[PDB]
Amino acid sequence: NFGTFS
Amino acid sequence: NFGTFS
Amino acid sequence: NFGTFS
Amino acid sequence: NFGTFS
Amino acid sequence: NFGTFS
Amino acid sequence: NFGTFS
Amino acid sequence: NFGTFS
Amino acid sequence: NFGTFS
Amino acid sequence: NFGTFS
Amino acid sequence: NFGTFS
Repeated sequence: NFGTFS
Repeated sequence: NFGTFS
Repeated sequence: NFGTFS
Repeated sequence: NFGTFS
Repeated sequence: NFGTFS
Repeated sequence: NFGTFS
Repeated sequence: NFGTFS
Repeated sequence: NFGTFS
Repeated sequence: NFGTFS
Repeated sequence: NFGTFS
């Protein structure tokens, strides 16, 4: 993942 | 994923 | 991962 | 990982 | 890891 | 911009 | 900008 | 900028 | 800037 | 800057 939010 | 929100 | 938030 | 937050 | 936070 | 290509 | 390409 | 390419 | 390429 | 390339 790159630049993800969880 | 790139630039995702969960 | 690069630049991710969890 | 590079530049990640957890 | 490089430049990571946990 | 977020997630754009130019 | 976040996650952009130019 | 965060996670950008130029 | 954080995690950028130029 | 943090974790940047130029």
